[PDB]
Amino acid sequence: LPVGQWPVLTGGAVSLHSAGVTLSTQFTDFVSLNSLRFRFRLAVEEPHFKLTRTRLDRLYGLPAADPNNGKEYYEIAGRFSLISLVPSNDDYQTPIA
Amino acid sequence: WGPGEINDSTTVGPLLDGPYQPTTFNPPVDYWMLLAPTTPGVIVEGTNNTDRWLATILIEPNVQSENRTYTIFGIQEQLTVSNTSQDQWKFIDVVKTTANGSIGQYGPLLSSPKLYAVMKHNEKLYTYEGQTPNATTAHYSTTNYDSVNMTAFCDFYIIPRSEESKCTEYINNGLANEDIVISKTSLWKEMQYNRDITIRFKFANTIIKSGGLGYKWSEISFKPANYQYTYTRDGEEVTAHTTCSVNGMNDFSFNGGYLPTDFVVSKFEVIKENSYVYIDYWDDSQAFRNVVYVRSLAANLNSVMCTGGSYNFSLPVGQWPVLTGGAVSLHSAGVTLSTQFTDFVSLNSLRFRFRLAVEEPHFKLTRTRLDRLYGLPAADPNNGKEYYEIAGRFSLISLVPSNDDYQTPIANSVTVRQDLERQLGELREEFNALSQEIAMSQLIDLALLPLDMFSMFSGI
Amino acid sequence: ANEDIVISKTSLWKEMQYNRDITIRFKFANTIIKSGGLGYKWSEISFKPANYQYTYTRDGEEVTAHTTCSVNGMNDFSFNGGYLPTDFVVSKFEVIKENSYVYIDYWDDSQAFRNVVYVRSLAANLNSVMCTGGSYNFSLPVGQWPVLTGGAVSLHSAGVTLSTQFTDFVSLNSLRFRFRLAVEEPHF
Amino acid sequence: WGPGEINDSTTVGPLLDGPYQPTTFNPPVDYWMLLAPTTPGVIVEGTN
Repeated sequence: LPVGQWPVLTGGAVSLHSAGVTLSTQFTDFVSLNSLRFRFRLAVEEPHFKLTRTRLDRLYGLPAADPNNGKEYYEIAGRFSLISLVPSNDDYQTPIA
Repeated sequence: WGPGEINDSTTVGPLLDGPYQPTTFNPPVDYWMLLAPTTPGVIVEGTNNTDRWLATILIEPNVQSENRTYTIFGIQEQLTVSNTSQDQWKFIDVVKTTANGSIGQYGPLLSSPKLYAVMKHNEKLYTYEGQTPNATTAHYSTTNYDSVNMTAFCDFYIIPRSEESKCTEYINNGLANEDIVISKTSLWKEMQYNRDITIRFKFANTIIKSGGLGYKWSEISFKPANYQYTYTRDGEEVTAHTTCSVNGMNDFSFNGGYLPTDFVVSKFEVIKENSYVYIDYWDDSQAFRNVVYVRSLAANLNSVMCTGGSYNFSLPVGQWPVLTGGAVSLHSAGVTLSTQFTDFVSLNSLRFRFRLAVEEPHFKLTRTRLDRLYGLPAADPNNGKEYYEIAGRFSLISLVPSNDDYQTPIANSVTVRQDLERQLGELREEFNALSQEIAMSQLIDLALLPLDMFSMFSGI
Repeated sequence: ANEDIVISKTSLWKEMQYNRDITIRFKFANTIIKSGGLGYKWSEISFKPANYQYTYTRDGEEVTAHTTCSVNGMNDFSFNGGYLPTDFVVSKFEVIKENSYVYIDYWDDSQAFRNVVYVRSLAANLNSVMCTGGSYNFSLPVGQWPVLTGGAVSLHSAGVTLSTQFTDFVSLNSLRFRFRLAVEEPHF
Repeated sequence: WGPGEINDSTTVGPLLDGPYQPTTFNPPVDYWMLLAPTTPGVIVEGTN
């Protein structure tokens, strides 16, 4: 703040969980992409948000303060299963794209 | 927030000296001795006693050729009396090597304000010669140059060599009814806090000397002293920018004489119960930050014996006196929170009052005429020692603004989890069990009836 | 030590502005403390906290402010035609200068001045009115007295201070109206 | 309301007013002249 003590927007905790998937179409700086769309639901997590020197405590969710939290990224390690069709005039000569 | 306003005057006349009652002196190093000529005649007799027997003699204008009796060194001698003007006074400089040596007349010296300076630099005596405003410092140079003792008959001023320019000037010319809701209401609540505060305070002074020979001292005064210290508040060192002063002190005056060889203390400080020590911390701590709109405060502290030491004084002639004995004591007293307003904001000033009670011994000053002196000195309140330390508790009862639990989503809560649906197996067993009480006739009747989607679920 | 205790439960407050204009006026008074001499040797010349009680129609509302004025912050001077009891000796004379600070204390039973406990904000629109030096004539054991002439001063906002003295459960209520005083010609 | 306890100093003036250098000064009426001599010889001459 231009004067006085600065507030702290501290905390922030959530969890992302899997609830299905479909297909979508992202965009590249130059091209289109056959992109996959993973849709996720949320869950609150114990460590509260606190709004210091100010009138709110006992909040849960994700604030927009620093969602990167210095964490250069977040990761989800899992498996994905695709049953795809491919056009062949016979039982061989299978394409690759 | 931050140290508030403690109004203070300025040191008055730190380098200014004035008339000196006639006493035997010499031009002090880098200090012109201005004169106050009173009557026509020998004004100043500055003798080297070896080769310089100067006798500067005042001469009235309109007289340019006479033979007059001049009292030089106590002897009446017939001297040629003249002027180089009909409006200015001539100062014929009579130089001799004895009490009646060769009367050497020097000049001319025409000064309308009749002011001149005497000094001696680089083993050479500076004597003004010529007519004002162009009195050039001619040089008298004889063995033992800087040994001119001037026996005085007029009043003498001391002016530094650097202020010689001013000397030249003195040589040249002389000296409605509305109220409307702003914000909707808000809930507040009252809470008291407890803080075992430590107090480590070394109080600083502004010892400053006025003119003379270091013997004159303008303002030997304390000041708002700032430090920063670390106090294990709750076992937790909170840092405090510390500011200190005292107000209400008894302002006295010391006077040993009017010459440049006896004390002239412009304003000395003596303490009684007319004063309070005013003190403040500048920490940044939640319970502190709640100082806003306090209900009350209790500075429950232990009394402290505060004693001071002495100052050592710059005396180019002989040593300087010293203080002996004396004490005062401090007691935590009524807290005073002042709220300064800058156009949208309030500067904090938590002026803390400590009452002072003087106590034995007496503050005895060697080589003095005044008896029964009290009060800690501005000379050396710390004796070179360290800050006074006090461990005492403090109560902080205040009306905090704090929304306890409300004004929040009534669904906002850490979500308890689901209930795990009853497993297949016991489900199988229990449905197999229910087969017992089945009637037949009713079963066939029901089985003839056709149900439907709506008639599937609208019975549970 | 390390303990925190709540005293009272829920309670209500609301924010209120007041934009109300009130005239002010001033005279003063000087403590002429002589020394042990004839009178020419002036020990000290200070100000006596000037206390009156004035009463003013505030939009058809006559309210009496008990007024106490004081001055803190100043540059001091001294003058000495000598240090003997017949030529004039001023060991100290305060000369009003730009660094001069003034405290004004209003005492009002008025609901407004009643209302003022926990100030959220407080400002005062205070113009610079032309006040020059007086014409005081001195009192001496022999002969005549000097005379004062000239020296003007204008008024400037130096802030406002609310102050609470918690000696005990008794709450001494002082409000200090701070004033800077810039200097303008004529010369004094 | 009424107590304003800010007087940043207390003012005291002398009455004995310290020593003097020798000058032809008489005791004013109700102003004693105390003679502190530091040299032998004549101290006071009442001249009329």
